[PDB]
Amino acid sequence: IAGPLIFVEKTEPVGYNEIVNIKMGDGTVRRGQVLDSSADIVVVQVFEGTGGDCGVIFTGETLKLPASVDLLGRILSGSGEPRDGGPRIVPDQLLDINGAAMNPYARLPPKDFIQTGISTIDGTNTLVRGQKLPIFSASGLPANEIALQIARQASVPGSESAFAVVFAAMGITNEEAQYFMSDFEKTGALERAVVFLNLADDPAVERIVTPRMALTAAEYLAYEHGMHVLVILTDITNYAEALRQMGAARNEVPGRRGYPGYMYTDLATLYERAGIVKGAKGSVTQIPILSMPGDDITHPIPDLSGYITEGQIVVARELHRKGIYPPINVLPSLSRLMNSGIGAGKTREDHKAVSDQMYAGYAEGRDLRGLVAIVGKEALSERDTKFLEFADLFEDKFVRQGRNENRTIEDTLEIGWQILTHLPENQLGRIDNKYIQKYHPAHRK
Amino acid sequence: QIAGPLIFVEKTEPVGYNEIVNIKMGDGTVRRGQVLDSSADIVVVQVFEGTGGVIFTGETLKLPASVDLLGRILSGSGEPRDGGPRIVPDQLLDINGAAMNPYARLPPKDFIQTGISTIDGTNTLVRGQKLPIFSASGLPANEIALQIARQASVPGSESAFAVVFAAMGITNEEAQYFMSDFEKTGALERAVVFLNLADDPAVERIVTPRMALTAAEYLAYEHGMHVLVILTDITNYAEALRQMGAAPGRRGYPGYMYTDLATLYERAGIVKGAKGSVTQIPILSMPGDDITHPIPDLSGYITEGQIVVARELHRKGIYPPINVLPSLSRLMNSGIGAGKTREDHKAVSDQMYAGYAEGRDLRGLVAIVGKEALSERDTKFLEFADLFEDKFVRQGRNENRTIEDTLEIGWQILTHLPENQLGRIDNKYIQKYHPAHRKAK
Ligand SMILES: NCCc1ccc(S(=O)(=O)F)cc1
Ligand SMILES: [Cl-]
Ligand SMILES: [Cl-]
Repeated sequence: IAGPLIFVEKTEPVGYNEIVNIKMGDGTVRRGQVLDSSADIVVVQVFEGTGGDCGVIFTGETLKLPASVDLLGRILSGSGEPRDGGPRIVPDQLLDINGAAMNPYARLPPKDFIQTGISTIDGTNTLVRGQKLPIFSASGLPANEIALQIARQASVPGSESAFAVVFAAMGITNEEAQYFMSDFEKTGALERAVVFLNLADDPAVERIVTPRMALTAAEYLAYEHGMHVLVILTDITNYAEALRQMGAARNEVPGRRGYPGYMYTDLATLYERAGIVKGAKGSVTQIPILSMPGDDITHPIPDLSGYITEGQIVVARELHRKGIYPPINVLPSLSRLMNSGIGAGKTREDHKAVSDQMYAGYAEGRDLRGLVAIVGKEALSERDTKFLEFADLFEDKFVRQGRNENRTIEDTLEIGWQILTHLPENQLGRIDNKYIQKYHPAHRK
Repeated sequence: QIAGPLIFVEKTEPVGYNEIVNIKMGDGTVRRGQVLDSSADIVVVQVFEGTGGVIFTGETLKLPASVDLLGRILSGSGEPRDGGPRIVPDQLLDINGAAMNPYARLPPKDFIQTGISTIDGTNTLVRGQKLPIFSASGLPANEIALQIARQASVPGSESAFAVVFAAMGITNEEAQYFMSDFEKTGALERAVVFLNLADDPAVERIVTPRMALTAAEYLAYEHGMHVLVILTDITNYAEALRQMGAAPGRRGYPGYMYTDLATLYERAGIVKGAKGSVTQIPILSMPGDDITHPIPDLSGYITEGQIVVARELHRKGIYPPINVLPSLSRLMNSGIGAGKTREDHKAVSDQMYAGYAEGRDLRGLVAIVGKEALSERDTKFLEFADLFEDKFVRQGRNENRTIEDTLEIGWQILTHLPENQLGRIDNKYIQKYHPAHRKAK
């Protein structure tokens, strides 16, 4: 009665709303209606149970991920076909992609540390295994540089489980695709990744399948192979631009009669797919890139805010215009699950205190940039001038890091302590005295 | 070619573009700067580095400050818009923020009841906080801002409460509607309302929030009030900065904008003496067409949380369409609990948020496996997300819910979940407040 969308291998032309029978990955059958198609893929909306044309009807099989540990090291299209000049994947298992396969997720909360090597993530809004932590951006800002840098650098310090990356790019140019391929190959980051690249001019249905192939590969490696898998998806806004024109959505208006029910829940079929996996040896973590579209009036898309429930990393033009990379502004950024990923045994015991203190000092110094403008630099107190200066040091030393610079959390906390020495010790009101004596550079060892 | 911070000066003598001038500061020192632009009555000066100081020496632009600002509707330059007399000042206060430092070195802290459950309940506004409403084109952020202006209060505070409502670049039809709403409801009697119209001079648009914040400072510090300042909309303020001294040069916003915004968002907090406070709720609207209105980086204003106005809920016909999941108030814990709201508040908030996030993920699961494949337990959480949106998020335009009202709606919809699944609620609160256990007193 208009349920789930599934994705089917196309073997003949089909018409809109054509009734079809589909053999699922688990061997059962479904009846449904065609919504749209590319050369090789059909999007079908399933009926529950029996019926919801009826004699001489198309029978098809679902589109599958060829799942194997040998996905690692390969660069594929959005449909899973090679782009790297290698042979097609030889599967251990053929899995449906819409999220129904495996039932992999545990009812356990996300928890341990993922070291991205980027101080403004690991330091102040830590990524934890099983989390969904979007990077929020806008045209012109280097969100894909950050995504690619995390793909090269990320690890799970101390874990007994192997680590893998799934990197899925949607709607990208040829030059972007060549650049991402080059990057993965030259750095050796490819050996632990599966890369799915969908181009702007590839079929829109292929773009819609892209994150499902990627999430299914991640779930397979996490659950069947006990891995912590980090899924980078770029750009969910480009996905949404294909979705709003696919199938039953075409020239229909959100909020109006004729807009199809599945458009309100499609994005949740992506964001639901993250978490610790059963057995607790592996996990699926997502870092989706959400770029602010500049065209809400002309191209209404489903609301992206459903993707934002466990925090956000905010890319700020102010910092970009100052010449700083990564231009992440930690103050509007948040990781709701950070405390589950930090402290003794995970990062270091002083982690929360240092993050809290850097955060508070930076927010105060940024407000003092306003006060300086209101009263003049020479009217600021000594103490306030220290905080004003601290916000510069924060931006120039802690936020700023090289594209190729992979900071351990120790590196990150040490830079944090060094800049914190600019503040008067009696002004560190978020840091327990135990930690000042043990870790502050004036008391250390 | 526009470098330093903007200071506003009373036009007392004719000035020229780029003229070098001194500005007299509230303590008798002077700063030096250069004329950037001017209207007939207000000069915009860019100040130089300098410090304390024959050429023009200008006076800062002043707010005519009196408790009799309350009940008045004024332009962005403070002139009457309500057919009343010009304000008779007890004090003339520099609007640039420099003659009086009312702020204490104290964190924001007690409760402001907006009467809107999706703020009070889950993302509480506290006194001294800056809590932006993040909106986008075609969403009802100004309805929400007006409803907060009508409803907000500080329950049990010994300090009286006031509102300052400042609207920038608005239409005549919007201005009439806001004036009508404040008049008819009586919300005007405790408010100072500053209305800048789209076609008023752009210089008055950038003075508008400075007039507003100076009025709030004056009431809060010199009259011991909690003042709530609602500023709508910082994107239109940014658009006016794209003007100052140009007829304009290229696409983006001026580089000094980020420091200029800080002169607005620094002006919030508890005031010295701790019997008053300035709280801000700025509306930050993303433009609907970035070709003609590029997207500004207003993230400098987002350091203590934000309230997210969401298209999904608006498309589903729910007012207020606030999505609690991406919303946050970083200072909420300072505003809630025994003696402020009610002891169970944090628990009920944590439980509703966890139950709604779970229910919303389960809408994704239904769209994968079909509704009939969901477990009976999962179905309760699915249904909970519907109850949360239809009973808790949804409320009338004029429905003013006490925090008690909000927490009781919360308990009623929480009864739909299995009691054993309430992992965020202390067994003591379940025994005392859960409708299945609570005793009639
Ligand atoms: N028209 C904007 C520039 C400008 C510059 C100077 C003045 S005046 O107040 O000195 F007559 C007025 C306007
Ligand atoms: Cl900007
Ligand atoms: Cl939507």
